Amino acid sequence: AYATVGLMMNAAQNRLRMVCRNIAHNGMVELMRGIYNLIRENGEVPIEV
Amino acid sequence: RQDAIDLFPYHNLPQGIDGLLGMSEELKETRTGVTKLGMGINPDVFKNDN
Repeated sequence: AYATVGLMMNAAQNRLRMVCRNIAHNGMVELMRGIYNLIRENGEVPIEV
Repeated sequence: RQDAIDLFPYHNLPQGIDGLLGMSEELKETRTGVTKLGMGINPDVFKNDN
């Protein structure tokens, strides 16, 4: 995304970019999937059409 | 006297510790593709290094 100059090829930045990608796929997506089911299974919901 | 107290003669460190600690660093960084400062790959370059 910054191939202009900020080419990101630092093993330090990538051994960090790994940890956030873990938090995304082990954590955040399973919270969303968690909700979407929980909501999809109870109550009555409106939408401002 | 006046020569009655003097710092005990501790050894120096060795020149070799220094240099070999040196070599090992690079030997990791050539028998494996890891380098503490270098840029990583992407799918694109995995598919086209150009």
